[PDB]
Amino acid sequence: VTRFLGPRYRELVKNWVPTAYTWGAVGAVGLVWATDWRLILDWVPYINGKF
Amino acid sequence: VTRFLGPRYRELVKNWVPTAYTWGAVGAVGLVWATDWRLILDWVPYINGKF
Amino acid sequence: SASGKWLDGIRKWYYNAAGFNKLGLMRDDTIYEDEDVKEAIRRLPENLYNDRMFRIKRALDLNLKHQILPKEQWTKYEEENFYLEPYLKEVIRERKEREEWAKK
Amino acid sequence: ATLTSKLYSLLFRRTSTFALTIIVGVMFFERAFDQGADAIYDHINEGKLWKHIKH
Amino acid sequence: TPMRKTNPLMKLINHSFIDLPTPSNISAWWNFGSLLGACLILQITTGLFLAMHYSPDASTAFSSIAHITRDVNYGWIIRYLHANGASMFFICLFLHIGRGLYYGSFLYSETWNIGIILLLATMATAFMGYVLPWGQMSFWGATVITNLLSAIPYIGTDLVQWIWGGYSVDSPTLTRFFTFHFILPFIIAALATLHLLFLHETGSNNPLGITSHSDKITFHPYYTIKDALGLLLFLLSLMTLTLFSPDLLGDPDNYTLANPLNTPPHIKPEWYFLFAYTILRSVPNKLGGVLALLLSILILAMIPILHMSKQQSMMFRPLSQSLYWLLAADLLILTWIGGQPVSYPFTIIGQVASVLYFTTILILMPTISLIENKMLKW
Amino acid sequence: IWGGYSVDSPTLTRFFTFHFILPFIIAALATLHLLFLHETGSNNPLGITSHSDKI
Amino acid sequence: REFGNLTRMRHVISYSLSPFEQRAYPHVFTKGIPNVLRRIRESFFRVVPQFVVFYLIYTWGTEEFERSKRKNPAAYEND
Amino acid sequence: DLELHPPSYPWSHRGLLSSLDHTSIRRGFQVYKQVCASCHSMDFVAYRHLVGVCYTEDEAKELAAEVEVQDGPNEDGEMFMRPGKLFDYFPKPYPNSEAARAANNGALPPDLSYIVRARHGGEDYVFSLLTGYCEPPTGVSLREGLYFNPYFPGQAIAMAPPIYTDVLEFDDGTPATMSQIAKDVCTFLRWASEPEHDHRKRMGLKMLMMMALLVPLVYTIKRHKWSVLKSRKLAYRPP
Amino acid sequence: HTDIKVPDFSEYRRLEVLDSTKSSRESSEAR
Amino acid sequence: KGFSYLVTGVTTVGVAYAAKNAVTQFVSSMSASADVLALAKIEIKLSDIPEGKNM
Ligand code: HEC
Ligand code: HEM
Ligand code: HEM
Ligand code: HEM
Repeated sequence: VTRFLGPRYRELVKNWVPTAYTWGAVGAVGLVWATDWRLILDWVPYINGKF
Repeated sequence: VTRFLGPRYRELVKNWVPTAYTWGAVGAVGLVWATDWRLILDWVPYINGKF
Repeated sequence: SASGKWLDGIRKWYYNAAGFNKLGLMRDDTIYEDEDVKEAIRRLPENLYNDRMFRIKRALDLNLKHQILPKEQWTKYEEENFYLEPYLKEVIRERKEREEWAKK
Repeated sequence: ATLTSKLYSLLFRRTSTFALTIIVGVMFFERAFDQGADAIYDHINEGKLWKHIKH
Repeated sequence: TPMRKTNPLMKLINHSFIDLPTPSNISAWWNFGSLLGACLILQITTGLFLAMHYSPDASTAFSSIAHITRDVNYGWIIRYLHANGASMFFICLFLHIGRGLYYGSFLYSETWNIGIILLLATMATAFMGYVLPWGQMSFWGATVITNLLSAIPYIGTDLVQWIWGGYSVDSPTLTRFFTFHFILPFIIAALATLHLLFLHETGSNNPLGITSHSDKITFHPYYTIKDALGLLLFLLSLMTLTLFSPDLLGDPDNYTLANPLNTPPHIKPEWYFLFAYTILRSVPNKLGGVLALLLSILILAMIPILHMSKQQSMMFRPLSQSLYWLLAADLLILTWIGGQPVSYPFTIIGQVASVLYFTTILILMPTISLIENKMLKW
Repeated sequence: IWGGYSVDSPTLTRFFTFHFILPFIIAALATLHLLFLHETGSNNPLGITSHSDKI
Repeated sequence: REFGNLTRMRHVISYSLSPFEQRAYPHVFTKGIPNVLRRIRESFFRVVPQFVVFYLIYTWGTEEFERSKRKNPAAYEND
Repeated sequence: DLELHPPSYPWSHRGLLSSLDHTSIRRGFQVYKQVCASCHSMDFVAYRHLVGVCYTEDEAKELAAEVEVQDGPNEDGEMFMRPGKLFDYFPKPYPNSEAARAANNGALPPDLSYIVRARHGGEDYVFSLLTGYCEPPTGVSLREGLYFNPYFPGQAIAMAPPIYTDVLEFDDGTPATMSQIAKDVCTFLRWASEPEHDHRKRMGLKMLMMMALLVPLVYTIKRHKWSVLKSRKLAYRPP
Repeated sequence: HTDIKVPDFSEYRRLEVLDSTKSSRESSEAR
Repeated sequence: KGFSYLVTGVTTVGVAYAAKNAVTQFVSSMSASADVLALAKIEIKLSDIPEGKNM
């Protein structure tokens, strides 16, 4: 952990933050789609077939 | 099979015949004992008692 | 009692309590062999490397037969030599230098 | 000439003969050990086991 | 070249078993991997023969077990071997984990993680198998353990009911558990094959905790007979358990047909779960207790990261040795209290024991390791 | 095999257990199948060694 | 990973005897029993005390649980 | 207050190689027929299981034929009564649990097929339960349908004292003392719980002898194989 | 190369028959 | 490359749809059956007076 405390690792994290956010969105939307949560799938304009 | 048709193969078979007979006896007695074959175990002395 | 040499006394007690004396092993023979220790061993002079191999092999042989080296042949705390410490310190220092360069 | 040496020279030299001796010994030992264990257990519980009551 | 080096199957067998370089100084504690394999084989065979007569229905499971023990010829011995063999499996598993912890064998990180997965699979397998008899203990322990998953904040009840196959433990739950109990041991065997595969990359460790490349030995002419002797001793202990004290480790409550209405006064899981049971009783919060149990099992994953000592083995670390034996005594305390009911002394001693169990392997062990490192001037 | 004098519940339960166990034995035997195939590699329709055009 | 190339050892000579030449139980009483005794002596003072503490805790807990359920003279004496 | 701990009685079969006294098993089965069978059931014990333990096959058939049982539907789809065969299980006193509760003041008499193994203390408990039926202590009260029994966990059991001296006449002719009756019943219940008791003891003795033969031999084999390493001496000869 | 003599193993050797008429082959056969 | 990636993406979309349908069907099969579900809320208890204790 001590070796990772440096400017280069901060730059690396800044570079990979968009990728991490995109993968987190992928995981979240995939979970919502797979489980049909409907807590969240009610807000979406379409996909309101859960009457 | 043609290659095996030679005098020294016959000599080898003669050499290994006692081994084959001993292993056949081992297998036969093991089969008789494991299954407790009454038909054959009715002749061996001291075992006939167990029926 | 606590007047400095008390620390040396407790260190001697711990050294005797640890059983690698009974197998004729030096303290640097007991160190876990990770990458740094592997390279430090590789950097040892051939005579030191050979002495270490026998001391360890003899210890393994004694442990296999659940026996113990005679009390006379036990490694002595005062007599012990830390042959691997300089090489291990050098390897660790080089690794830390590389890591510090990397983080920069 | 010890008995063990004679047995080794006669039966133990060839491993197939060793296995044959092992199997024959297995048969006889099974019979004798089973008989002895049954006798011991019956003697310990002579008055309890049904076999005697049946008579 | 011998046949071992020609046929690929013979290649694998010779490389991994016949001619595997293993340390010569290996002690009896390394004999428990072969013992665990033998336990797995025995459990598979015995459970197969048991299931040949077992009907997994809530209305017929108890009657089927009674038919197995009374009517099936040599059915009692098979069932007893399966029960006491599960008990011996957990004994050997605990001793294997203890050896791995003591001799720094956890440094094989991948092997350690595969072993943790194996332990979890075996715990689940044994739990469902104990549910299978459908006795009072089986039914109520199953209900408790399955309701443990209701602690999950959002999907708690849905998950529990999905596992149940209904609104409460009943025949669909029993059939689910029977099928899972059948499948799981083969998965355990595959995980054990991965265990051995990851172990072979580095090779077995030795009590000294020092590389033994100098004194490696072939396995066939030495450890084969040493393991055979170990298997003979294990079979002797198992046959003593199944032939003289068949109900020594059992609870005289699985012989009453499970009624979902009345609950026995002293409901406890099988002994190898008792420590875990105590953990649940230790934490006043339900979710806190569930999390504490999960940590109690999964802290083995955090053990390698807490290794702060310069020596792999503990035989040269007297202070860590005393701490390890204190941890073992603490585990015995946890098991004993899990056996005992909830009252004034047992609850407080169990809470203290749980706290000590968590602190020793999370705080005391690294501090003692650092102190020993300082005491050795390096 | 029947578990009695005719096919009945004993036979069905035995068959169920064998049917449960056997596919995993088939999977292990298929792993052996692939292991023995690996030594020489797959064959091609032409029937000629394809070491020149491996992929 | 085969036995051919594992490590480099130099001029380490070992003498071994055939299993049939030697006896399976040498030094049973001259060395074996004293060796087992010294091993037990070494491990005793590091293993036993923890289990002695466990036994003390077990006995005290059982006795206290027994005492807790056999009490209350004064609880009915005031009546 | 937690129930009294039953005192370990010196049962004849409690030994490592001891066996159940089959005369006692027969007497206990007789008491089960006379007294227990009125209200307690044995669903897992047939009129066989007795051919090899106490009664002969013909004697077991004669015993089974005494009680008639319902048989499968004949022509017209009607169930009828049958004299009773070996494969029939022991008669069930009540058609269902509800009838048992109605006939026993709301209490269900447990199945006795596993009662010894189903209770802590085993047969030792059951005997005590049949033995101790003291009057209620000063300061305790209970309903009419319940009787005080110190060994029962609630101290208030719904079973009236089922056995007493001369309640039944033993075929053997031993004095039908309530203590003797209770001991015989407990022996029979232990046999019902563990019909493999004698066979288990016999196999245990055989395997004990087998291990006594094998363990020293296998240990000697291991020592013989390992002696080469255990006795090998190594020397270090640097140049 | 010449100072390398096997250390004494007599304490581990079996109690070989002292009859001295039993040939080495016969003693090996017995063991 | 965009056209090729579009083909791959539509294929993956179809595969994901089919996979979710299959997984949900199997998981729901593991859920409560129709017969168990029926006898869940329909049943209504009709309780009498059981003295003055817990029944
Ligand atoms: C109806 C008359 C009656 C007869 C006669 C009778 N029992 Fe019981 N028995 C009961 C009832 C009712 C219970 C359960 C009472 C309760 O649970 O409150 C019971 C309980 C028991 C118990 C203890 C169960 C427990 O939960 O502790 C045993 C053991 C037992 N019976 C066996 C016997 C034996 C042995 C006899 C000897 C002939 C016998 N029974 C005769 C009615 C009877
Ligand atoms: C069914 C369960 C298991 C099986 C079949 C199994 C099998 C084996 C076997 C055969 C070995 C060979 C070495 C030896 O016997 O000691 C071994 C080693 C090992 N096992 Fe397991 N094991 C199981 C469970 C576990 C568990 C629960 C853990 C840890 C929590 C674990 C961790 C290890 C480790 C670290 C080693 C390395 C041995 C060494 O360092 O020499 N295993 N296992
Ligand atoms: C990982 C190894 C296994 C363990 C630890 C295990 C454990 C258990 C346990 C503890 C029981 C309850 C025993 C009792 O209280 O009576 C049980 C029962 C059972 N097990 Fe297993 N088991 C294993 C493997 C298997 C396998 C492979 C099968 C295959 C069919 C199986 C089938 C059964 C059956 C049918 C029962 C119910 C009969 C009985 O209760 O004895 N088990 N198991
Ligand atoms: C569960 C049954 C089986 C499984 C899972 C299985 C699996 C496989 C697989 C994956 C291959 C790779 C090459 C290919 O896919 O064509 C293969 C090849 C082969 N299989 Fe099987 N197989 C099975 C049954 C059989 C049977 C019944 C036979 C013969 C009677 C057989 C003989 C062969 C042979 C000769 C090859 C060599 C192919 C080549 O040289 O290109 N297999 N098997």
